[PDB]
Amino acid sequence: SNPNPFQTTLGTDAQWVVFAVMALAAIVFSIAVQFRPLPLRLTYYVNIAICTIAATAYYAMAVNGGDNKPTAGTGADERQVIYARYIDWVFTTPLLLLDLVLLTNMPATMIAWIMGADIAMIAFGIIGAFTVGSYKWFYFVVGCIMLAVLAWGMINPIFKEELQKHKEYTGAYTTLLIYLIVLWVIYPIVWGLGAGGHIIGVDVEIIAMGILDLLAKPLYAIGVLITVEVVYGK
Ligand SMILES: CCCCCCCC/C=C\CCCCCCCC(=O)OC[C@@H](O)CO
Ligand SMILES: CCCCCCCC/C=C\CCCCCCCC(=O)OC[C@@H](O)CO
Ligand SMILES: CCCCCCCC/C=C\CCCCCCCC(=O)OC[C@@H](O)CO
Ligand SMILES: *C/C=C(C)/C=C/C=C(C)/C=C/C1=C(C)CCCC1(C)C
Ligand SMILES: CCCCCCCCCCCCCCCC
Ligand SMILES: CCCCCCCCCCCCCC
Ligand SMILES: CCCCCCCCCCCC
Ligand SMILES: CCCCCCCCCCCC
Ligand SMILES: CCCCCCCCCC
Ligand SMILES: CCCCCCCCCC
Repeated sequence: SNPNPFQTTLGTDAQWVVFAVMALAAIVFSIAVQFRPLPLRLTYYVNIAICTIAATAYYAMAVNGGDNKPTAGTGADERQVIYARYIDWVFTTPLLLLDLVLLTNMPATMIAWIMGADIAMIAFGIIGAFTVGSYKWFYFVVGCIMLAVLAWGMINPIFKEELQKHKEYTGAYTTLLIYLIVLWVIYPIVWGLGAGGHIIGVDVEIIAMGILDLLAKPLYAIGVLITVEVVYGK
């Protein structure tokens, strides 16, 4: 019955921890890229941007979440809406896809609709998060279809040779992309259980997405960075 529907100190403490890790990753990548040859630096900068944006969003959430506003719903169904995460995601999820797109020869037209589907997905999530009642699930389902669309586009360079830079990169591209898709599918499950269904509380959703964000941003970035270094060195 809409358990624990407001952020408490548990969720705030989790956000400060993720803030610290995101900030540290951004700093470490920023020092590291100074030592690396010019062809690799764009990939470092993309990941510095990702972790910096995420750190800023988690700073905002940790400073403000205890205000227990805004909310959606009334009476016993009222639940806090944490929306800073969506502002993070509309900038970082295109950059996370760009990490892999840079390993391919995708044409601009294809990059355009993959990135468009990604941005639409986030837009549907935040609209749904503020929607009271059953229409929230229309936004949710269309956002899920957008995830399927962007995933299909990202999968195509695996088996379309004309979309590949080198057959060499296919193993790492495939493995990194499967890791990404696995993690990204968990986000709508958390949303459906929390923001949508009010089945899990706000601190639980914060912790779940804090774990996902650490896996999907700095740990993923280390995998991408290792990949481009190994490929360039051979
Ligand atoms: C050009 C660089 C990329 C674009 C600029 C940075 C992108 C976004 C960065 C961080 C995420 C946005 C931070 C979110 C800022 C909103 C503050 C908030 O969450 O309010 C809490 C409530 O209590 C108030 O209603
Ligand atoms: C509502 C605000 C939305 C803000 C979205 C910000 C996203 C910006 C980041 C990325 C956008 C996509 C830019 C894509 C840049 C071109 C990709 C590229 O260079 O790869 C081409 C390959 O075929 C060869 O390597
Ligand atoms: C490819 C690897 C995939 C990794 C999957 C990562 C899964 C992360 C998502 C969920 C993990 C569960 C952790 C979330 C555990 C929440 C429990 C909690 O914080 O209790 C606080 C009280 O409010 C409870 O009432
Ligand atoms: C660093 C942050 C990441 C990788 C966040 C990824 C978020 C998603 C894949 C969100 C997906 C959603 C849907 C598929 C449907 C609508 C609700 C969302 C926004 C949670
Ligand atoms: C190929 C894209 C697949 C799209 C799958 C969408 C699944 C969404 C789950 C539906 C959850 C709605 C629950 C409604 C609660 C009343
Ligand atoms: C409450 C404890 C939650 C722990 C969840 C941690 C998930 C770890 C998944 C790691 C898989 C990715 C390889 C590093
Ligand atoms: C205040 C910063 C001191 C320098 C830390 C980064 C070192 C960059 C040197 C790389 C040149 C090859
Ligand atoms: C392709 C993405 C599928 C996401 C499905 C999530 C369904 C779990 C939500 C639970 C709502 C009660
Ligand atoms: C090249 C690294 C860019 C890092 C900054 C990205 C934007 C930060 C927004 C707070
Ligand atoms: C780069 C740091 C990656 C951290 C992964 C954390 C997994 C969740 C542990 C609670």
